[PDB]
Amino acid sequence: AFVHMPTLPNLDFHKT
Amino acid sequence: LYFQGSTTPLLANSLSVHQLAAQGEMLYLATRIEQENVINHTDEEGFTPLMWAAAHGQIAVVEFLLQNGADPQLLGKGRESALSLACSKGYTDIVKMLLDCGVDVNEYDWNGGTPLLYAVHGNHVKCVKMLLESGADPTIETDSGYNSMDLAVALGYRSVQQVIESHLLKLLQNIK
Repeated sequence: AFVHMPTLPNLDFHKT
Repeated sequence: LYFQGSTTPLLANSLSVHQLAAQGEMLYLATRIEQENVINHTDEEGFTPLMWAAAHGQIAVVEFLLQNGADPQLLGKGRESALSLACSKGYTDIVKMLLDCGVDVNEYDWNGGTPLLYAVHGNHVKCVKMLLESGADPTIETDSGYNSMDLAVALGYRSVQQVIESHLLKLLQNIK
């Protein structure tokens, strides 16, 4: 089994 | 389950050092670190085992890697750090551990972010507080022109606003 690296959020958008 | 337990955990030693770290495979990771100089080895995106551990919230692995010489200052290909990855997720205890190692806190990544801007964006109040106390600069801006207060205001994050403002109010006016 492999897990992915989470990507850093897009700071150009509201998180929701 | 054919045997007493699943066989999957016994196959875990074929995983890369990055996947061991990410998945919290402490025994196989420790053993792999003893036998080869691999603790700071990077994968194709320039990520170290510590980055993977931090990004996945593996507190025990992070502690183990730091206690065994893993370099917390390294940056990935996107100029990301273990600190910024953990700040993005609000992993407060990982962040604390890394900050206690004296890592830089204001490295501007190629995504236009810093640990503080990620902690603000995620509404992770404790991370924001800790970061400000370790010298994180709230005036640094995203690509769109948003500093930490701007993001906190625009996103409606009230506690983050208070935290940033208190901090700024603690700065002594220069009288020299």
